[PDB]
Amino acid sequence: MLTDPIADMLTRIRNATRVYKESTDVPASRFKEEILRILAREGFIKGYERVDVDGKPYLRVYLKYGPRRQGPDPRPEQVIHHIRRISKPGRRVYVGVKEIPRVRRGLGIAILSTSKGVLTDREARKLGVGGELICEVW
Amino acid sequence: PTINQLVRKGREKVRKKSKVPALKGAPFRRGVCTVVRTVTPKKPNSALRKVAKVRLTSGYEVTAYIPGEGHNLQEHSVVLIRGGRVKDLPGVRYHIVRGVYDAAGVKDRKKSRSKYGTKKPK
Amino acid sequence: PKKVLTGVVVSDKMQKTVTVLVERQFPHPLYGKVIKRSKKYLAHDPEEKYKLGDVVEIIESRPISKRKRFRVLRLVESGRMDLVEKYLIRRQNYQSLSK
Amino acid sequence: GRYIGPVCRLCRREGVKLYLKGERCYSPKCAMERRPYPPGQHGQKRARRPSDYAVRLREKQKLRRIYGISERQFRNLFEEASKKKGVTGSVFLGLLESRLDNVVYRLGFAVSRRQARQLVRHGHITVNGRRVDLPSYRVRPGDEIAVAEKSRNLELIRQNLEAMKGRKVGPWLSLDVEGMKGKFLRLPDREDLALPVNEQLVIEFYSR
Amino acid sequence: DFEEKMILIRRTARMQAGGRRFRFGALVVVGDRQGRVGLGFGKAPEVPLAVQKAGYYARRNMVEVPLQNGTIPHEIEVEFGASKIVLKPAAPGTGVIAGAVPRAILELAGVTDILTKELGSRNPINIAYATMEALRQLRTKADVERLRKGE
RNA sequence: GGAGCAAACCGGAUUAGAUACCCGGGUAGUCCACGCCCUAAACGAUGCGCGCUAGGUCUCUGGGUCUCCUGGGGGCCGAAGCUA
RNA sequence: UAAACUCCUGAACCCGGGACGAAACCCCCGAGGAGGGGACUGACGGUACCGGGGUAAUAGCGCCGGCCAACUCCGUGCCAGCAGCCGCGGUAAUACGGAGGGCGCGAGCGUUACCCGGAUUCACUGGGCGUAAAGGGCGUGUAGGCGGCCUGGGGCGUCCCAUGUGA
Ligand SMILES: [Zn+2]
Repeated sequence: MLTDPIADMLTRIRNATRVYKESTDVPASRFKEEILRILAREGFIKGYERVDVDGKPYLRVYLKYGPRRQGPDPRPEQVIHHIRRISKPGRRVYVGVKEIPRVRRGLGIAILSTSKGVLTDREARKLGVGGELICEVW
Repeated sequence: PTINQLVRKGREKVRKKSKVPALKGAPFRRGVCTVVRTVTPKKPNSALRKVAKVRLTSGYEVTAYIPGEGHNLQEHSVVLIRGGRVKDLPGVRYHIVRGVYDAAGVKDRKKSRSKYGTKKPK
Repeated sequence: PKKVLTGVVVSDKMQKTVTVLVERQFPHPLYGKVIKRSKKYLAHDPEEKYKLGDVVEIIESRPISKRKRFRVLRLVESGRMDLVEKYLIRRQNYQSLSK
Repeated sequence: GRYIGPVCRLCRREGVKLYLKGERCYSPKCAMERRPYPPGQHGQKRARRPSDYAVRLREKQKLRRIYGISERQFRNLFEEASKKKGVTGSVFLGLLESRLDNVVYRLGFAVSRRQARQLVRHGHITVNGRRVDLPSYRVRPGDEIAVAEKSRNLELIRQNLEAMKGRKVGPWLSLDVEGMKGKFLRLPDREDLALPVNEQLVIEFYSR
Repeated sequence: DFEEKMILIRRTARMQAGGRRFRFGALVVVGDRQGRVGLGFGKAPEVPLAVQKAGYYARRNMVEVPLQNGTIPHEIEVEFGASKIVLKPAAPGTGVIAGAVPRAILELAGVTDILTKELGSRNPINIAYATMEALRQLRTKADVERLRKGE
């Protein structure tokens, strides 16, 4: 039945990266867009686009990686180090502005859900509005 | 377990129990002896010890190690239990207190006198 | 202000009284989860108008009896036998617990 | 109270010149000068690789002796620092340097800091015109530290102030030997101090 | 020409009819105290000749650390399978608070102010290695906005 | 209901002893109906449902003009990763 | 440098001075009001404090094998005894007991008791369950828990500002 559409995506992504795939699809969502639209605005991916699969709405996620490395295992450093889900479907989590978390000391983003809209972290204290913490990314 | 299991069943609390039934959780309990007797110690070691059973205020009765060289505890001599286990001796989780009551201090000792109720010489 | 809760009647088997059940979801004070809890109140229905299945708004009122400290304010929507079951279904379960 | 018992036998233990000795430690013997090794029946014997606790401990004890202060007081003035915002390393020493007995030594009023103590604890020393014989008094910025009128002509001070003539002392202290008056310009930074101590170990040892 | 401090020199014993011959474990650290660090682990029947090998393996395996005004560039947790390590940035005058083991690592890193702890297992040899994979994964801001650029 | 097998049970040998191993015999049982029993190394010692993450090869099975792809099921080998 | 020895300082004590805390009720003018005025009252206490004079003037306690820092001699010989854990003692003990010395701390130092900590060892932050303790013997299913893509209203949760309370 697919329990949490939102964590599946971050996993589609996560997994898609460890094998260094140029692209990976994830079923459409006017919300899921509000997530990717951010991960790209913050350069974790080259962006995306809505594609057509067997007559079904999907979202291709074009991945990004560092350069090939020097020495043992030319594995390129991951552009998406971390992408864990914080607010889960079994355990919802909502934060007030006066306590929004800071992902890995400033270098990390905490994409969350608020009334004003779907926003990052600094962009959440910009508009000084809290909401449901979707997930942390670095 | 799922957080929902936690809402329901919830995390279980330890609840520790005392290795010293001294009553009132009291740091010391007066008691008179009933019999002072030497007892040999446990597995890895051997040496006829000096111990005694002490009937307590609370109608109790316990065995407590008498530490130090030589003692003057007979039968009806009262003493102060200090509570403390001796590994050498199975089933003795109490110490007689020296320099207190009918249990005098130590004869001639100079090092660590406080740990044995021994007055500083002149 | 006089406290008010939305709820659902689940017994008009009493003379001019009713058994109003109201759920109250709230964030657990340790595990975040929004856990619903429920309480039963008894409302003073002088006109014997409020029947079973009724969803009502009750108001903190001057005591009417031992456990009647609330009067029903106004109806919400009649036919609601669906929810009423949920409660009476849990009832039958207690039987299959003892021994 | 103070360490009373021999104090130039720590001079050795540390291996760091502790001028808790007046004219002595300068002269051809802070004792240490003659015997640069640890006290005891051993001491002069192949040293043993100190443990982390050790090095930290030892660096931590080295400090307390120099200021000849109670460990109660010492620690309780450390916490005081930890609380206030700022770097705890330097700030710690600042409080220390605001000791009335210290300001005395550091200004030069008394030859040793062991003497800077008694001379205060004998009412010899006043602040802002008013007598203060409590060795702990926390010197605030601006306070004029000086001697009384009952000491203006006393053998000792007149042989220290004699030996205080112009010779600069303390980048945060104005000293007027002519009238025997001294002032505490400001709290001291770090660079103004240079005790043979690592303030970055002490902070560590106090985590156990 | 750098700096040296060994964390431990154990006495591993093996079996062979009649008796039991031994080698040794030598874990060491090297670091100029300004951004370069090197842990090493060598072995040899000789106790000195051990740390002397460990020292060479040291200068070999190296790692620049993105020191930030004397501290870490950002906190990190790193699981070396068996043992867990936690590193945090700290304001000035905080000190090196850590197990004695990861301490050496950081005190040789040039680190001066840090917050850390060791979760789960606490085997020296592994903790060490973790701490090493820890630093080899620190990311200063530039190193970040460079990747997330790729222009 | 009872041919075969077979705890227990007796006998032969073995053994210092042999209530055991081995052998000859042997009853409940093993089988049927009906009821009760509800245990287990009830073991993949791996709860279930769903999405994701290279392939190679053997087999069972269903569809497709088929030295090949496409579903399902049983094995082995191994990408990444996981693991004490 | 510890000691004696030299010099200076002068806790203790002595004499002298000596409070803050205490201005209102009271009273006159005014009017018994406002306001102005005038008068008494201190247990602590002859205390704090100040001035003078002024004598070198108690040190104690725990430990010293590892954790955990501080080692040697001597006695004892699985005895006497130490012990919080691992353990030490059966002629060579830095672990028993004196001493030398030393580490810590100081009018305290130890000990016992109990509390949190370490214990990330009940785990929300933060653990797990193929063999280490741990998958229910296996199914069906009640309550519960969780739930796909889209447009809209409501706005409970959620978020936010103001405000009352949070003595
Ligand atoms: Zn000296």
